[PDB]
Amino acid sequence: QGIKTVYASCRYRKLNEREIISDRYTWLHERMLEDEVERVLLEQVPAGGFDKTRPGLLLGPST
Amino acid sequence: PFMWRQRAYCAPVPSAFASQQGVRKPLLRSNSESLSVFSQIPDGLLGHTTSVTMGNSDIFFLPKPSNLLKIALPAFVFMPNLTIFTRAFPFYAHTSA
Amino acid sequence: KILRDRNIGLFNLLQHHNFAGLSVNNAKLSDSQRVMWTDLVQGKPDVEDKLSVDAREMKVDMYEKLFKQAADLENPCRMPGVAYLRCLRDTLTETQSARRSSCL
Amino acid sequence: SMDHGMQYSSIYWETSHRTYLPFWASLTQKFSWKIMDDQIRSFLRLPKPVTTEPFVFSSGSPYIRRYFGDADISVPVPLHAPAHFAFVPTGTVSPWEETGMETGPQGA
Amino acid sequence: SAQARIDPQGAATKCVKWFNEWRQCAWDQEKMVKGYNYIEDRRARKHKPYIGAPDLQYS
Amino acid sequence: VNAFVVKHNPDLRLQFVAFASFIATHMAITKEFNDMYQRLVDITSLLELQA
Amino acid sequence: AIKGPSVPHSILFGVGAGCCAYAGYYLYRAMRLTFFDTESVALQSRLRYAEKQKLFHQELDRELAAGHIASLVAEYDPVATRLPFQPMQDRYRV
Amino acid sequence: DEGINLMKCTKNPDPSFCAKEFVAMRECNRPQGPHLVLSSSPSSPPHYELRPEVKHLYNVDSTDLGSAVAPVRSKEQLDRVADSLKADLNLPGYGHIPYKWESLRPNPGA
Amino acid sequence: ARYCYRGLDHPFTLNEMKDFLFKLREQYLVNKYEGIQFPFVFRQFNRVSTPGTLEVHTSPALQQQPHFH
Amino acid sequence: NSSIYDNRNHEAVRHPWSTDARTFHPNDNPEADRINTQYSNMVSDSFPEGGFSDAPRFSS
Amino acid sequence: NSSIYDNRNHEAVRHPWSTDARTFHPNDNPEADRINTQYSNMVSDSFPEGGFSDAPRFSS
Ligand SMILES: CCCCCCCCCCCCCCCCCC(=O)OC[C@H](COP(=O)([O-])OCC(O)COP(=O)([O-])OC[C@@H](COC(=O)CCCCCCCCCCCCCCCCC)OC(=O)CCCCCCCCCCCCCCCCC)OC(=O)CCCCCCCCCCCCCCCCC
Ligand SMILES: CCCCCCCCCCCCCCCCCC(=O)OC[C@H](COP(=O)([O-])OCC(O)COP(=O)([O-])OC[C@@H](COC(=O)CCCCCCCCCCCCCCCCC)OC(=O)CCCCCCCCCCCCCCCCC)OC(=O)CCCCCCCCCCCCCCCCC
Ligand SMILES: CCCCCCCCCCCCCCCCCC(=O)OC[C@H](COP(=O)([O-])OCC(O)COP(=O)([O-])OC[C@@H](COC(=O)CCCCCCCCCCCCCCCCC)OC(=O)CCCCCCCCCCCCCCCCC)OC(=O)CCCCCCCCCCCCCCCCC
Ligand SMILES: CCCCCCCC/C=C/CCCCCCCC(=O)OC[C@H](COP(=O)(O)OCCN)OC(=O)CCCCCCC/C=C/CCCCCCCC
Ligand SMILES: CCCCCCCCCCCCO[C@@H]1O[C@H](CO)[C@@H](O[C@H]2O[C@H](CO)[C@@H](O)[C@H](O)[C@H]2O)[C@H](O)[C@H]1O
Repeated sequence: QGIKTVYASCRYRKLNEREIISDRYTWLHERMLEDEVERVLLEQVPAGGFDKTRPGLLLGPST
Repeated sequence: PFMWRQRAYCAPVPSAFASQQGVRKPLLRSNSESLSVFSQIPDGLLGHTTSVTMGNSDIFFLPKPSNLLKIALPAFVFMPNLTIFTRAFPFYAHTSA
Repeated sequence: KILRDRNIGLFNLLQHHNFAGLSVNNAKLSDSQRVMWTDLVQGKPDVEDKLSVDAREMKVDMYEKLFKQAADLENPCRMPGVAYLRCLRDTLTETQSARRSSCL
Repeated sequence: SMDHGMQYSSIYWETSHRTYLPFWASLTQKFSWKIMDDQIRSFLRLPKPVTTEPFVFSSGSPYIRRYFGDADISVPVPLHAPAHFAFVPTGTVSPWEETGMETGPQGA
Repeated sequence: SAQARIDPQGAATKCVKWFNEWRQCAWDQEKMVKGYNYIEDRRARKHKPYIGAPDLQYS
Repeated sequence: VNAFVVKHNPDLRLQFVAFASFIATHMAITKEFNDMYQRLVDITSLLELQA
Repeated sequence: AIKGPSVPHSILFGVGAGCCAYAGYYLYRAMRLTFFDTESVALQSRLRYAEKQKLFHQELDRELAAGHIASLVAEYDPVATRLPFQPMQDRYRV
Repeated sequence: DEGINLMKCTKNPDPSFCAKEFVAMRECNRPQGPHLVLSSSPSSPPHYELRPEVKHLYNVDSTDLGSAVAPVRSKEQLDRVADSLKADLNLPGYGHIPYKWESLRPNPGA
Repeated sequence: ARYCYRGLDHPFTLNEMKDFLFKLREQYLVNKYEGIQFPFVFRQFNRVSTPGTLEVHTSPALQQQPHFH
Repeated sequence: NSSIYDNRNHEAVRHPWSTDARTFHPNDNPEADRINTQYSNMVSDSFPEGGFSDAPRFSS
Repeated sequence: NSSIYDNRNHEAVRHPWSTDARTFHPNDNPEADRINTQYSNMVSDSFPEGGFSDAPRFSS
């Protein structure tokens, strides 16, 4: 049991390292996809950007 | 997400309706966070509290004065004798002597 | 007086929690969020052929998350919106020209 | 009229209920191996937990750890000021008004 | 059924259990969609209380 | 071990003194570690109170 | 007190015994953690899992509360902000 | 450079498990530029910093989001934090012991 | 013991959640009000602090609620 | 009010308007045979079918 | 309400109309020197000079 436990300790250490790095790579993958989507979206912004002063849609009178 | 005025557990806290408050605390919080333990409190010492051990305290000592006694005493049989009639044990174990 | 006070309080609360409605009158928005919301309100949500299929999936997931947080089950437009985005998920591996006929 | 209250119920020990405490129990004291383990890990350069890193990769939105005087005691705090959205028209509802009494489509 | 239109607090007292179960199912689905798992430790020395007892296997 | 002990503590009174000093040192070091862990636990309790 | 058989010498002896006992404890735990532990790794993994779970539940609750507040945009009337005999402001999202 | 450094690090990893490399790559790959960066210092501890032009997207009073390394264990810091929390709570009743096991020792048990 | 060593992601039912919050409330009250005791928190101790001139009066009768008939 | 951890338990709820304080009493000791076990007859044990008598008529 | 043989003691009096429930608190621990011992300064220890804040404005 002691031999098995020594081997298992080594294996578990390596596995913990691999698991952490794998989860972080998955995180990075998702964030890079989000960045690609944002890069495509910024092309649809009109020239000069948005008029942040006014409402985009004016949906009623102001009398 | 269907009955908002009737489901108060899934509603924001009254500090959220108030419009007034390095990193700041969040402005919006639900009452459904009451159903979680480690929502607001931290998870510190979460897996290390079942590791604080204390030993037992029983002492197995009792003086044995046999000079006081001169008669034998009865004693239990704890297990059946398998060193004798081993082959027949399943066949006679159900009987009474 | 009571209505004025109540509605100013609502406006200040919504400004505090950074809300945006059908009248896009919020300056603190990200340009990407604003484009997405204006697509959902005014334009046509659609995935571009420039993107890779994974990024198309991500865009559709973003649309669905945003729209489901915005519209509740009592909302009438929820079912049509979810159906259209489900059709986009069905037709990710396609061009816009072929996707229009099916999602129109 | 709540603080410094009087004894309201009696205190007692039922006959022959056990106590499980020996006579040296007052000299007994507790101990945890956690401090020693931390020192040994730091000295031998053993694998650290990710709670030593303030950034949080366990979600898509940005979180930063806030520490209470020690790396063992932390809470993640979100950084985004989240934008919220409502696919709702304004001024279409007056809940204080009873609508079953008014004549019209909204009332029906 | 509990008439939450007229007794909302009384009805929420009855229905928050199903809200809690939905809250659990949400995470169980997210963790099945996004593969989230953990390193399970080796089996304990006294996993079985008695040698003749069966150790019913659980997923 | 018995040789090393009797060489330095040949008499009963000295043996008792050494035993008591050993006990006190053990208790003191345990108290140091316990104080550290107690400070951590106190912080967690204070955060529970804050909640 | 340094060498001779004396009460200070015995006190020093007991102190040394205590420190050697704790050195032995240090050795025991060092060898255990270096060669005889998987519980730390398993618990670390489980705690990372718990963090993910926590943040998921947090975000979900926040979304639900946000939907509750979004249900009030229908009640919001920006015309009531108007002052009598004055024009309406685009500040309140016409 | 960020991609190459990340690839090199993840095969011979740091006790940090390459977290700074990961976040650096994530912030470089943004279109308009990094929102979050690591401040360059003569001071010993580095800090996480937020750009000003994206400060309105984050719930922060300032740009300093704190140190990029966790605190070091210290009795004094723990005492300080506990005292601050006690002062903020202001609860009369903390430390009150209504019954103590009768003993010559001041703290029986602990 | 249920989460980290048995593998249960949801260890506490609604009852256990209520018990946890009950104990949290009791801790808060015990630290807020000095000397609080049984009727408000499950706790009994003998060495109590009394004013010095302790008056003893009868409780008022229970409030008459309106009822039909 | 219902909870035993409320001081005004089994007391009528207080409103801004004047309201009759005679309370609905649930069936705590029902008979053994409750021949109609439909929802129609069961709901009367916990709520009044016509609603509560605490409604306002606002002057403004 | 004032009497200890009342259950709602030190609680505001209930009226048909809505009224602020913050109560007038008499001076229970007055200072030793009360330089003005005229009725003007004494009455403030048991009543408010401007009257109580529980008055109605009836809609009808
Ligand atoms: C009818 C049936 C017949 C059939 C039998 C069937 C049964 C068969 C199965 C067997 C039974 C199993 C049943 C299940 C067991 C589970 C129940 C259980 O164990 O716990 C229950 C029960 C529950 O207690 P608890 O509240 O739960 O607390 C549990 C604690 O863990 C433990 O409690 P504690 O730790 O608090 O109590 C220990 C106690 C007692 O501790 C001890 O006694 C330790 C043992 C030492 C014994 C040897 C010393 C003898 C000395 C004798 C000399 C006296 C002078 C001579 C005078 C002669 C003239 C009379 O401590 C003290 O009182 C203080 C003493 C401190 C000093 C002791 C150490 C120094 C020893 C040297 C003395 C020097 C003094 C110097 C003073 C300083 C001066 C500078 O446990 C106990 O109470 C333990 C003590 C019980 C003692 C019983 C008293 C009767 C003993 C005689 C038994 C019969 C004798 C038979 C003949 C043989 C003798 C002649
Ligand atoms: C009136 C009489 C006068 C009295 C005088 C008293 C004052 C004089 C000083 C004596 C004071 C008594 C000290 C008692 C021990 C400390 C107190 C205590 O027990 O606390 C509980 C505490 C329990 O630890 P825990 O982790 O919290 O929980 C334990 C559970 O078992 C954890 O559960 P688990 O699932 O993790 O299981 C893990 C377990 C797993 O264990 C196993 O798997 C099997 C264990 C090994 C079995 C053997 C297999 C063969 C391989 C090993 C080879 C060993 C033999 C060498 C063979 C050579 C050929 C290869 O690991 C162990 O527990 C190993 C324990 C360490 C055993 C090895 C240490 C050396 C033993 C010899 C010491 C003799 C002292 C004599 C004192 C004189 C008394 C008159 O004990 C310890 O901290 C471990 C002891 C570490 C060593 C301390 C040594 C320094 C302190 C004593 C000073 C004197 C030593 C002088 C050196 C002598 C040369 C050897
Ligand atoms: C006739 C028999 C002989 C009578 C004498 C027996 C007693 C000898 C001891 C006397 C000295 C006691 C100390 C007094 C100073 C004040 C302290 C104190 O009071 O606290 C102890 C205790 C109160 O505890 P407390 O209120 O919590 O105070 C703080 C703690 O106690 C203390 O703080 P802590 O909790 O932090 O300390 C914990 C720890 C600290 O201490 C320790 O850890 C170690 C202690 C054990 C030391 C071991 C010995 C050292 C050995 C070293 C040498 C080894 C090698 C050589 C020897 C090898 C062995 C062969 O352990 C202890 O302190 C245990 C204390 C043991 C108490 C005495 C237990 C015996 C109870 C009375 C038995 C009566 C027998 C029947 C009488 C029949 C007569 C008709 O009070 C008593 O023990 C009362 C003793 C009264 C003696 C009564 C004598 C009978 C007289 C007849 C009267 C008739 C009316 C009686 C009713 C029924 C009649 C039919
Ligand atoms: C308060 C000041 C104390 C000053 C010293 C005065 C003498 C008091 C002595 C009382 C205890 C003497 C026991 C001797 C054995 C001690 C061995 C020991 O300490 O090992 C530790 C060990 C516990 O280890 P763990 O907590 O599981 O883990 C530790 C890992 N760090 O200690 C114990 O178990 C203590 C309890 C067992 C001993 C009890 C023996 C019965 C007591 C009778 C003897 C007491 C005599 C002392 C009284 C004074 C007059 C002689
Ligand atoms: C001054 C001299 C000091 C000498 C120091 C001596 C060091 C002795 C250290 C032995 C520690 C072994 O510790 C113990 O070993 C066994 C296997 O061997 C481990 O393994 C055991 O339990 C775990 C699960 O609980 C599993 O691996 C498995 O079920 C079982 O084999 C234990 O988890 C561990 O608690």
